[PDB]
Amino acid sequence: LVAPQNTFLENIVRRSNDTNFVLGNAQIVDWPIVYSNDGFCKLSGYHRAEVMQKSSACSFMYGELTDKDTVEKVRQTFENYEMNSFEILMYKKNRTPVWFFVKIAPIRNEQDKVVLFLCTFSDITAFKQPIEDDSCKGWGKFARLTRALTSSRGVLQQLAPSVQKGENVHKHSRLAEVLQLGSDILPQYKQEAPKTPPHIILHYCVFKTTWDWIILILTFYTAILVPYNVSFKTRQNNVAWLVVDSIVDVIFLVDIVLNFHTTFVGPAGEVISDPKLIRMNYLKTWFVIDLLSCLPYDVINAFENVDEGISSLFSSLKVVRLLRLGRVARKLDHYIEYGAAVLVLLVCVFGLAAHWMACIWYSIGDYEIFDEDTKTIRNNSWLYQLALDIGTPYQFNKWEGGPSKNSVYISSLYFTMTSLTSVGFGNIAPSTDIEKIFAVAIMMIGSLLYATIFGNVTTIFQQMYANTNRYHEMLNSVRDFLKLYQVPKGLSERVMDYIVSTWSMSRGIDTEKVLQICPKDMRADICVHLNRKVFKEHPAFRLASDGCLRALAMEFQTVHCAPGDLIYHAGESVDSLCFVVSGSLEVIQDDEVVAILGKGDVFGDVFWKEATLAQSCANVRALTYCDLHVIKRDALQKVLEFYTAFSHSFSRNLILTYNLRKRIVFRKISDVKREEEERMKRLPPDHPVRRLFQRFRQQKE
Amino acid sequence: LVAPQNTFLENIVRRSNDTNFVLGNAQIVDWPIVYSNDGFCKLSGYHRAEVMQKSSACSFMYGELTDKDTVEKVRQTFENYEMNSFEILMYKKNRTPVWFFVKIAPIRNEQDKVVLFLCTFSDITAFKQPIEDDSCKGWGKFARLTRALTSSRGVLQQLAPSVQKGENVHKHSRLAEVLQLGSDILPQYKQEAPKTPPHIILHYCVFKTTWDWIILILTFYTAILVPYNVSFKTRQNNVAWLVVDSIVDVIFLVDIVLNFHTTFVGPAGEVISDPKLIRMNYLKTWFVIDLLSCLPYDVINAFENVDEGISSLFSSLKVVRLLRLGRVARKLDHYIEYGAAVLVLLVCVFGLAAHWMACIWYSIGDYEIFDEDTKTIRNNSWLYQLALDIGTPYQFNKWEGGPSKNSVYISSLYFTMTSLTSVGFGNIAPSTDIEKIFAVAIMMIGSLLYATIFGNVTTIFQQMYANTNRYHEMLNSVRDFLKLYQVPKGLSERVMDYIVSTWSMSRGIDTEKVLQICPKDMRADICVHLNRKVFKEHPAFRLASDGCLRALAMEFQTVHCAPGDLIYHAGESVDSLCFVVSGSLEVIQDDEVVAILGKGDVFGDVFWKEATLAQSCANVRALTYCDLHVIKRDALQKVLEFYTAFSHSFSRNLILTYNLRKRIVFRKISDVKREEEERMKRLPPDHPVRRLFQRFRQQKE
Repeated sequence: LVAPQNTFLENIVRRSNDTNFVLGNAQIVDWPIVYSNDGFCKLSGYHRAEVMQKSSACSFMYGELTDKDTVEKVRQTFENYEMNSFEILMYKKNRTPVWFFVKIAPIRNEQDKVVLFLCTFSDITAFKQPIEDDSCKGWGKFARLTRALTSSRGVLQQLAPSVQKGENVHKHSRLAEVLQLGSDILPQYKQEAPKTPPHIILHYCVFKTTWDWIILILTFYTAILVPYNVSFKTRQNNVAWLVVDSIVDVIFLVDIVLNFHTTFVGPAGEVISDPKLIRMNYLKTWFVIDLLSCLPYDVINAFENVDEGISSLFSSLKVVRLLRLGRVARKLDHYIEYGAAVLVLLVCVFGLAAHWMACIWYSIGDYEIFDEDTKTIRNNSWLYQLALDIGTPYQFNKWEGGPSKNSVYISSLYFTMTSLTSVGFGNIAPSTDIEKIFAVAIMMIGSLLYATIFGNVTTIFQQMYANTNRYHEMLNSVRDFLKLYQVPKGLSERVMDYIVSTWSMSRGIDTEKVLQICPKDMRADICVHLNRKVFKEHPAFRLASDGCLRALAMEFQTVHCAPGDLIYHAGESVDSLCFVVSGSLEVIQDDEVVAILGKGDVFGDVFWKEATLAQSCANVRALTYCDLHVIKRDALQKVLEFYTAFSHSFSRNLILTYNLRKRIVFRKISDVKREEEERMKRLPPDHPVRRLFQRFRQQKE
Repeated sequence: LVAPQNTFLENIVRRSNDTNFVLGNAQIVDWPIVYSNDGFCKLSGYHRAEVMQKSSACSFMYGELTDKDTVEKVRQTFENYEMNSFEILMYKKNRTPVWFFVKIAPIRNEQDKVVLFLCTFSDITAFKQPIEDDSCKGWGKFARLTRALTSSRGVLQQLAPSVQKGENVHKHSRLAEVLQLGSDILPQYKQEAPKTPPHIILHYCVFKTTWDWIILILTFYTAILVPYNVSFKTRQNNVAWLVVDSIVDVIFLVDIVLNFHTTFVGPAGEVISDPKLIRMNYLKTWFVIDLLSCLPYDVINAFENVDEGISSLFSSLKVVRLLRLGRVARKLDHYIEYGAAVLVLLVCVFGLAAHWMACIWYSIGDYEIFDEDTKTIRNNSWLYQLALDIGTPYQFNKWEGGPSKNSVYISSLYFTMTSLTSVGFGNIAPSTDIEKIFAVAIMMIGSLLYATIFGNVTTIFQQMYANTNRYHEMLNSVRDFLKLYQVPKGLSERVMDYIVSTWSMSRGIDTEKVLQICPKDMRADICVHLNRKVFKEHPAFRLASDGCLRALAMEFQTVHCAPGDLIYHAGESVDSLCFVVSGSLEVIQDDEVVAILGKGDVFGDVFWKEATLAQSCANVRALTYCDLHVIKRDALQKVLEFYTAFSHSFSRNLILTYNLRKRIVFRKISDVKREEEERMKRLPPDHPVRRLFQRFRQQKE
């Protein structure tokens, strides 16, 4: 976990080595000071807050003895961007003059430009011509001046009292640290990556990734071949296996050496790349184990024809080559997390265990069958029962070969395989004490490993089907509720269809939760992108600043309306401007069509001007699958009143397509025709309606 | 579950035994009264509220007959801290004089000091010289005085009327209870631990813990050896087993005895340590069972050579030694909770059941094989089939020994093992009716136990992988959302990287939930520790009291910002002071660097002075992995206005590094150079811009 980060301050403070620095801007008139340091504030007496936003020429610290020639030099060097180091008397808060040495070194940028200046400071007050302005005593002023040069008097020039005429080297010693700032100028105020130290290969590189698989394949091959070779009485009539063994040893030794020069993930951190402790970590962790596993003890003895005693006993222990599984033990944490890879690992270890146990079974049978000097055939042993069953039984003149190795290995593997899988055909079965003990052990191991496999498979299935079961349960609950509360089909069908359709599109994701997971800036940018369709299109938003745009994108809400669904029923309070972005809607007023809205149109009421709620005067109905972007009145009013400059143009530029509060008046053709027909066929006691007419006239007046 | 608690009040009220006491302070002038009692208030007529904060010399209760000599005695004893008991006439609310006896006994402290006084009270009005001030009648006053001495007239001195001249012992009887207060003075007002009663060993001690494992090992050994010994016709040719059996019996009897003197966890409480019922609990729970299991019935009969009839029948029942599993039945609740220990327990019980069933199988075979007086060999039995298969078949001259016990036991164990593991090689198989019935039983038991093992393994795997599956599901949901809503890669990469990185560091812990779980004081202290980095460092907080410090630590929030993430975009409302504690940030104004912030710097606006919101005038961008401590404006204003004294120094001491509301003005070198170049190359109808200039001048005026 590493990101491209600007390492300006860290590198500069590490490389300063008990010095002081002030950063200045390079592209502004008079070069305002952009940063100061604790050492600078301590030496000058000026606080960082009161020294910020000051000219980098340090004119704020000038006085009587400052030289116009020095002013010219600093100005010309600043305007020329050249490395230089001056010494000029400077003035602190109390105006008391003290000698001073300076050095200026601007730093470039990755885009081939100069952005930041850097002026360093040094004190030579105790090692220059003594100058005083107003002090109680000359020696007192000298002591005061000397008390400020602790950095110079320290280990930087601690050998000065022990020697004489050291001024010829004190300046060089002081400037040596300052000249190192070019090393910290290498990032050049840019997103410099964490470059690795030389002769170290990152462990997430392509080469390392493709090497790990080869090392795993080779360790698998050696784990398979070692017990077979050690137990099945195989001969060395085939030389090429020795050559392949030698190449295997070479590859493993090369990997062992390469494990020194490779970064590793630190348990107490994230990434460690320090060669002074990487090698120590590897050596203390696994180097001894891998080296002892990676040496062919018998190879040298066989090549040199050593004595058949202690040397042969040492050589015969090549079973120790099996512990090469340290590589797999290391690697298994890379892919142990996957649900579906643990099953493959378990199947592979099942097969490997089957091979090992079959090899042990042959070893037991071969140790058992003969009776050594007793010359008894021991017809009890399975290795004789199989020789009788399969054909070519034993005979003597020396004893015959009986079964061949090719069939013997397959038979042993079949027996171990049936024992592990717990099928148990039993045509080959243990018969003596040692075989029976081994049988008890093998049944126990097989039962446990089978339990592990079954557990893993059940976990995979359950974690696969949990989500579908949850969805089905929710649907069943909704159906049961709707059946219980006697809701008719005309609404039940719509509810079930809406639930099914919304699940089909939204899948198992919650937009609110996804938004809340991310931080604030990510939330802002995601919302701005989601409402880009309205923002870029509608002309009323073309004069929006970043802050108001984000504050509006936070509140804008997207609503999907299916055809047939009403949005604003007649008489409902209207409190939300809504921009149509897709599909089309219509407005119905007194069971008639009075306007039709399409893409890029907004309908509602002018909230910031009306400042009151009104009843909706017409119904709005969906026609096609539309997308709406509604915004509540309160949030819009708050944002608009916060951004007065934005409002002064928003009010002028936003014109509503249809205003819901206002309603139109009109007459019907059928109504006027009926009125004319009635008039074609055309009160003294009408006191109540006379009073009604008088009241209506008074109200209209 | 016991904690170090001060048992002052509980012990003193238990030991008072129907008396009264008033606690007084020992390190304050005039010794204000720190606590009173119901008995004291009832007898004196003064309420606790109106008697608190009064001199411990009881001068508030003095009157005419109080003696200056008694005042001198009480003062000198109080200043000398000495045990003493006086009697002096005291005055109640109605001023009526009544005789009184007092005793003062200060109590020390664990730090070798005196902190609390203790003055006891007693009434001797009815047993002293009668004194009256103003009463209706002498006998009436006598009755009134006698009516107040019920505590003395009770069982404390109930034998006084039955005897004469009892005043010589009444004082001793009254003082005996008061003198016991030294026992309650033992805690000395300190965190006294709940010391155990003598001759009782706590059951969570090291000795008990290390003894439990030994008793479990020995019960396992006896459970393994008992059925083998009882069934396999083993002989006593090896004496040492009898000695080991004797030592086993001694150890178990010692454990049985030791179970009397050991505290046990009470089901209806937490810890019970009362010896008068601990022994009863053990006896009613398991003592009879353990004692009957822990006696070698046959040992005494064998040693004494008892008759081979009823005594031998009694002795032959040593199978009853098997019920020693009561210890494991008790103990299994200690380690039943662990998920990974139930598997080991199940494997052990599997092995033990296998051994038991193999022993039963041998018993059945040996009972079956021979036909008793019929002399029939019964070639059907497995114990003859095995003797034919393995070699050395039976022969007669008496009948031959056939197979040896060493092979017979292994064969029986192998048969039971295959039956239980459900492998079923079948080279040894039941052949008669009894064997077939036992086979049906053994298959059923094996199937059920195998089911239990598989269930346990599946539960372990699922509970191991649930968390990883949940994390993967959440990541997949976020990826699916981002794919659905067409967000570009430039934002998708950042979102996915943020989620992965935040999970990597935070693991599966929610800071808000962890905070909410704990109580209020723990929450406050945890928050104070979490913000210690700012609190101890920033000088503006060096004058903070406990209440304001906690009220600020409750609202301070920690924010981790990755490099490249913006915090305050230009034009956004600024409402939060934020202290930088690690890394470094920069402020960008008009695409330029104007200030740089490091460790121990704060940027925002002076809320308590401005009392209004302002638009941010510059962008702030992260450079390195930084930690921010932001605080909202409302909470800070509320706390500051609550703590006026704290505010009067906070405003003076807090100086902002960069003020976002304030914005600096400047010119660019390129801009001024271009302006000069344009000027080097250098209106009557300009009425609109003349009007613009006039309006600008009017606005500036």
